[PDB]
Amino acid sequence: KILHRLLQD
Amino acid sequence: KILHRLLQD
Amino acid sequence: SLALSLTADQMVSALLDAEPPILYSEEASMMGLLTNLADRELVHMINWAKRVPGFVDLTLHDQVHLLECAWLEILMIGLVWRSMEHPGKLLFAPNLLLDRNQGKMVEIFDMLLATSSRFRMMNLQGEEFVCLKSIILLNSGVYIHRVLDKITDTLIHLMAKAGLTLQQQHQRLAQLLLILSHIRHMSNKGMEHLYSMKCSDLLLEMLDAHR
Amino acid sequence: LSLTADQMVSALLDAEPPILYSEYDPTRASMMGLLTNLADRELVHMINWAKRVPGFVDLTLHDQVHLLECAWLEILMIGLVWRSMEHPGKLLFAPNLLLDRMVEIFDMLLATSSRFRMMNLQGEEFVCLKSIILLNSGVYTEEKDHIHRVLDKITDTLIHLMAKAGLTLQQQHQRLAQLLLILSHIRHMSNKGMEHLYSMKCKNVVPLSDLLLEMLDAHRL
Ligand SMILES: CCCCn1nc(-c2ccc(O)cc2O)c2cccc(C(F)(F)F)c21
Ligand SMILES: CCCCn1nc(-c2ccc(O)cc2O)c2cccc(C(F)(F)F)c21
Repeated sequence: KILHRLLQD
Repeated sequence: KILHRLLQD
Repeated sequence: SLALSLTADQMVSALLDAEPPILYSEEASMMGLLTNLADRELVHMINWAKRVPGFVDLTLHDQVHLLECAWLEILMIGLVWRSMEHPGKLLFAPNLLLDRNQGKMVEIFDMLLATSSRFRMMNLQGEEFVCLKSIILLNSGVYIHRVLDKITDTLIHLMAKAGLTLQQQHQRLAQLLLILSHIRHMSNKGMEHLYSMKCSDLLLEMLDAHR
Repeated sequence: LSLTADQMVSALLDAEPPILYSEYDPTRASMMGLLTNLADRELVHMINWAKRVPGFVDLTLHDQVHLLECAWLEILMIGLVWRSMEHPGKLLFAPNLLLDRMVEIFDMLLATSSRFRMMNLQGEEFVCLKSIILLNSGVYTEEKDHIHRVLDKITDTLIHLMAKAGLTLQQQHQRLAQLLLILSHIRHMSNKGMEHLYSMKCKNVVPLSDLLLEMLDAHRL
């Protein structure tokens, strides 16, 4: 899940 | 168009 | 014109007495019911719209555009209004109440649900509801200015009389108007559903107008 | 929630994302490639801007994803229209990509931008609206209660700005309404956008990025 990851970062 | 008609009377 | 010459109380009157009646109902079964109900409510909507101050001041061609654009929004805000008192279900007609266990749409069924419960918590009043509905008619296809400003005053007028403070007045306004964005959303999604069922001539001409 | 109206303002403006360039070659599907490519690249900035919106961090990752999934195109579009002001009859997708009149979508964008112009929309007002769209787009689709209070707080800000602008109360009320009413049309433009963006996939002529497709699949169609 790209959007989830980049938000985690 | 039916809407044309209904809007008149 | 005329609308701009109306006081807040008159504006509320005009609208309250333009209110269409609540009609009674009669996958293939449920939708035949909604389309049949919807089709009959359209006739009442057309004549109600004309009783909305400022609408008559529009050319026939402009009047046809706003209705083609907003009708499903008009139907939906009415449905959600009827469904306030019935948490968990939607009241299309006094004899037609449906739960999400039948909508299987189901996602749209839910959005309409959440929308109705939102009106409940806000304790949305009838006068507020009639204002919101006239707003959807005039604003949705607008892309009216001074007519819309008037209803705003009317809404604030209503809240003030309700005893709300200066701050409370402007955030209830905000909250209320924000829900029109969601109703615009539900309408567009719904219009897609109506289109797949088509893969009455009036409802077909209404759908085509949007696509 | 602790922020003063001015703090919120200043906080939003310093969180503002940059205006990216397209790969438009003022030499030589084409433009559409430029649009989706540009959008994808802006998304990365939108994410880190969204986290700099007061209240957004307080939400669970799960809710934040849904909110961005719902609002991304509404956010891009209002950004575009803001830029596209003082550019009567043209859309400024990028400093290097200024266009004249899916043409319907373009015309609605044109109309919208024109409104902010005639309204004399201000930068502080712009960042409030954008923060609203992010918090309101998918709030309906004890964490929402928390969104409304923030939404109420952003509303107190807008008013504050209008009060400072010298507008009478009736004027703040009316101006506040106009702006919010405009968000409804931005919702409509988004919905239509998603539809065309969906055709382009099944068209497989347009080049969608993996992130753009994941966004599109959240919205379903
Ligand atoms: C699960 C959600 C169903 C969507 N929906 N709702 C109505 C409707 C009818 C009468 C009324 O007073 C208010 C309403 O919202 C409706 C009419 C025709 C077609 C559709 C559909 F295809 F989108 F489901 C409708
Ligand atoms: C006439 C324009 C068509 C709609 N549209 N607009 C953008 C866009 C891109 C970047 C930005 O800063 C703001 C924007 O509004 C866009 C991105 C991807 C796909 C679509 C489409 F498929 F709906 F056309 C877009």
